[PDB]
Amino acid sequence: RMDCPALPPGWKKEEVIRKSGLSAGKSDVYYFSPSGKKFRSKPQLARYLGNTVDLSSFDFRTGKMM
Amino acid sequence: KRMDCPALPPGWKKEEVIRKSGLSAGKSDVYYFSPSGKKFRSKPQLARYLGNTVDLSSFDFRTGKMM
DNA sequence: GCCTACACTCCG
DNA sequence: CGGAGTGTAGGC
Repeated sequence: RMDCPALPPGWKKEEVIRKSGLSAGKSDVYYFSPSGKKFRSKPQLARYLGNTVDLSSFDFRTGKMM
Repeated sequence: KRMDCPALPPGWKKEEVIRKSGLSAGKSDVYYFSPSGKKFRSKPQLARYLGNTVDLSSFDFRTGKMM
């Protein structure tokens, strides 16, 4: 859970390696709000942040604007 | 629908799926299934699997017909 | 400009 | 972690 400096304050990001199976070696990226709720996708996070914030160019995987 | 593909060996089936949203909403993707149910998504993948048991040179992946 | 082919997301 | 469903680079 590394702080995510691109987002508003309190946010963290984590990456977790897949350990077996066909996709072994790939990873999943998670975000955690201030509240601490977990986010697993761009649409999910963009819904939660709402018309509050525009993440069109937000790269979910890297946590940077692209 | 999984349709028999008569030009492939017995039991092989083809299914066409319409994309429901995004950049290519309305376009389709074509998939093949082996007799056991293994899914294939391209001509070179299907040709690699079958090897010399079929000649796919003239096989139109999209329509499932020899030309 | 359109298509194949395959990588990747997203959510179960 | 799987895999249907979509993104898209590169060939043509």
